[PDB]
Amino acid sequence: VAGTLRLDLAAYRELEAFAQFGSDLDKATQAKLARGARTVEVLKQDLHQPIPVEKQVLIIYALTRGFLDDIPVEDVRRFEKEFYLFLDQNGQHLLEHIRTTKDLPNEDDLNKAIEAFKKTFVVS
Amino acid sequence: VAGTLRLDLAAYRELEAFAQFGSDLDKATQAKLARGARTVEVLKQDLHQPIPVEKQVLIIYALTRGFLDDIPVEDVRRFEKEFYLFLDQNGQHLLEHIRTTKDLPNEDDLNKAIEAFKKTFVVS
Amino acid sequence: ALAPEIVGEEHYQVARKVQQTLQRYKELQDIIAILGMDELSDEDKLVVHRARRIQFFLSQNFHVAEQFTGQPGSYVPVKETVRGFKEILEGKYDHLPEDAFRLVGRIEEVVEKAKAMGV
Amino acid sequence: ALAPEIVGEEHYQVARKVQQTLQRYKELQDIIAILGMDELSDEDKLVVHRARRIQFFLSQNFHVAEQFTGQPGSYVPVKETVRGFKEILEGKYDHLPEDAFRLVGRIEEVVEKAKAMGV
Amino acid sequence: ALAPEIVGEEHYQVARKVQQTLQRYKELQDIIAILGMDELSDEDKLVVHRARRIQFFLSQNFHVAEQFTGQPGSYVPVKETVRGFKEILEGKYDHLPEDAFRLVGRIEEVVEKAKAMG
Amino acid sequence: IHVSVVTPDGPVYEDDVEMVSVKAKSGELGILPGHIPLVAPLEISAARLKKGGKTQYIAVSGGFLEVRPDKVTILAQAAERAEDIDVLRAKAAKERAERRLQSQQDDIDFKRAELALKRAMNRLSVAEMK
Amino acid sequence: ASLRDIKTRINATKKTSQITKAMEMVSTSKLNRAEQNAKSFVPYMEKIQEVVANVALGAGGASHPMLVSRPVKKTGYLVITSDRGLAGAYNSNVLRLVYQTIQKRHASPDEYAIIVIGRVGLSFFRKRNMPVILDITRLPDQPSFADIKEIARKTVGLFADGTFDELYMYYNHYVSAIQQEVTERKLLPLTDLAENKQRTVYEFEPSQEEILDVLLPQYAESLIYGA
Ligand SMILES: Nc1ncnc2c1ncn2[C@@H]1O[C@H](COP(=O)(O)OP(=O)(O)OP(=O)(O)O)[C@@H](O)[C@H]1O
Repeated sequence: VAGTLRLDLAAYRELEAFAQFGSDLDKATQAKLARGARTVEVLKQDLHQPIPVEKQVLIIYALTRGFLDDIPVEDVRRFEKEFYLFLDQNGQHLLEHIRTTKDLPNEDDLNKAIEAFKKTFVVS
Repeated sequence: VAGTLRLDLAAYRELEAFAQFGSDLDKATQAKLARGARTVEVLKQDLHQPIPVEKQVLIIYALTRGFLDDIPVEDVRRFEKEFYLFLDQNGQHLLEHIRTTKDLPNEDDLNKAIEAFKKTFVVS
Repeated sequence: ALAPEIVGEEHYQVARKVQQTLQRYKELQDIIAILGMDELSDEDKLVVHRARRIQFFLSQNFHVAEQFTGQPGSYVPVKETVRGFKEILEGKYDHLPEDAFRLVGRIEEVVEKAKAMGV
Repeated sequence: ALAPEIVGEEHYQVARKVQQTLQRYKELQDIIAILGMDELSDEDKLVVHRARRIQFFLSQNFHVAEQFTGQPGSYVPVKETVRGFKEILEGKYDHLPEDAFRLVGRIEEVVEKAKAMGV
Repeated sequence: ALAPEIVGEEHYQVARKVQQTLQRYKELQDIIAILGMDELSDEDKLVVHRARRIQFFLSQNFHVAEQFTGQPGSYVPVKETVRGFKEILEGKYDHLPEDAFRLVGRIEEVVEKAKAMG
Repeated sequence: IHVSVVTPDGPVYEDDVEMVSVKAKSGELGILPGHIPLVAPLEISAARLKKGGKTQYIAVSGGFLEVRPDKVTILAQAAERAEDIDVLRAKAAKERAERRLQSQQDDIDFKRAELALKRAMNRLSVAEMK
Repeated sequence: ASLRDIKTRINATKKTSQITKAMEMVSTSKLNRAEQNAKSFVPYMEKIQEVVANVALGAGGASHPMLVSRPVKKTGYLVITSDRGLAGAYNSNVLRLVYQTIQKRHASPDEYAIIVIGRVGLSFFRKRNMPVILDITRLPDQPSFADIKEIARKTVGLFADGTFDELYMYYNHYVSAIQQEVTERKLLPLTDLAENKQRTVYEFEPSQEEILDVLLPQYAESLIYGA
């Protein structure tokens, strides 16, 4: 899920430094800037709030597969909170499979669960 | 000859910042800038190819008297090489005179010789 | 060993052109940061746009770096390198996205990555 | 001691927001020093506009300094200063001149000083 | 040493005014280079005209420079220097040619060279 | 009488001539050397001038003419002298406006295409009449 | 410490200073050329003022859509900005004045329409999704009448068709080389047209109605060009 995250984030930092020097931006640059901002918002974390890797992988997967492309940057923290709360009830078998086999579940189930959570998720 | 070369090279160095615009007086942003670019091309040299002092004087003379103002800048380095071989065929009395007396030849004689070569030279 | 009689005149010319384009790009990095990209001349915009492509294409995916990259890695001959760099300098690939030139190998991989990106 | 459970959630949030705005203003300084305000984006214009006022409001008139300036000086409580900074951050005083925020406390004194100056 | 307690009030005033005019001429260089000698107000043209005279009159022919030019050279007293610079500042010799003020030491040699020229 | 033509980009001048011959929607129009002042708009045409012995003819577009026993003026949007025919460009302009009429709502609409053709044909033809 | 940093910083600042100096000299030359063009334009505007005032004044003025006040339901705004930044508050002053005037006079978007000259104004207006009608960008540094004749004529035709009832225009006025101030002017209708130097006796060779019909669009276009 996250082999390329560090390189992509460094490239996004360089691109944000450079493209700050002009407003006439391309579609690809706009998409990369949006993705980088969302990733930076995702990586924030509070104090003394450990998170299991079986949930870290799920949230990073949801981020990197484009399911976060429409949430405003100010709502990502609450989105993650609600997602963990929803995973604590629905999709518990996903967590069991990840914890047991240390591998991603079937990608169809991931998409179904993420869409089901997004339908009940409401923008503030 | 070399006295005028110092002036033109200094002026081109002085007015380097204006090379981007080209939106001012012919003298200020066209005449000096074009001449300076020619000078930089002539001063270039290859490996292990010393030039006799008699041939150095003439090529600098051609630049400083405005005989290279029509040749494109990209074509200057080729103009120099062919000019040297032309001198070995027709400018023998010119090359000899500088060697024997260490003084510039009569300008009328060398003006025709320089002008005659420009006729046989093909612009790249 | 970087001499015309050792590597070839075309190789020497390509190397020198790449070096001078990158040197020219390095000088604009200071004025750009506080004068914006627009205030440059049209030709300098072009040299910046091509130098970005050169700089991003100079990277390569290593076989050893599989752990850090997730990609198998590639091996490319000198002829392919020089031909690709000559084409990039001549501007045959100015339309391709900037991000598509990094960690690729050959220009065939560059264009395939650009196509997979949707261009 | 600046922890959410030691000072309270409102205090913690206000302090963090103030520090964030001041950090952004500190970042903008190099560009400000050359090109001035005239090249900044709309958001950064507001950031500077509020950071100046926050920075000035951070000052105070001490009792001891009365021998230097003749101003009596003031003593402000934690709740009052937190409320004032929250009001400034919400944008309730963007119409006042920046000189009104200097060397006063309790925010009502800022309003009174602006009125005395003729706003 | 350039203080009224040493050289005198007249000397100090002359020196200060000369330096001010020279600084103004130095400032006008950019507009002169851009728009030429024209496109100048009355005071601009007058100050340039006087400053060129002052700058050329600052030149002097040395005794040593005879090996280069053949001119005998001169020893100009400070009184004569101050009087001549004050007279030039007043505009008395505004009609003389520029090159008449070059390399001729004392003031009367300026008008002598001007008369020799015409 | 003295005749002057003024254009926003710059005046185009002429010396005193005997008579001025102009065409207008009023019909057959011709000024007097000491004429009573009046105003008369002009179409895309040429203004015919006649000095003693030598005559001159100047193109005009968007003209507004004012007369006075001393001065005669043409408030011209565009005015070109006899030697400034520029026939080859006007010849291309005739074609340039030709297709625009036959093109439905072209890049430059009929509000100029209609005027361009009558402008181009005059610039092509009505000049050099000396 | 950070000796290399300081040296690189110094070099970058020196190059920036040189570039800005060159830009200043170029701006000075182009300003001189612009002043020359304005001096060229002045006499045509003088004669047009005289003719327009002489024709309009008197009992012959009568009524005309470009001459008399129509009932006001809409309002057109023509704003002129630059295409390149680094000009200071040259665009900010105009945009802020226009924004405040709109916010005071009108509340609904249907009450007004905007015509924008300049690349800067486009972004400013479409950032807030304000109404926009037509635009022209990337004019020559020394524009001529042919560059804006089409847009001026189109705006006049829009006024004539009744697309909007009154037209306003905002631009910076060059009072001096140091100070430039924004101004607001009303184009159509030609209200408060002051008196001429003297009342005329120009005989209306065609119908004076046709005189007005020809004259008024040219007058508006000339005013736009001068602004
Ligand atoms: N061939 C020409 N003959 C006369 N004047 C010309 C010619 N070409 C350009 N001009 C001048 O150039 C200016 C602009 O021309 P104008 O606005 O009248 O449109 P135009 O030349 O008909 O346009 P188009 O480019 O569509 O042919 C005017 O001052 C006009 O006199």
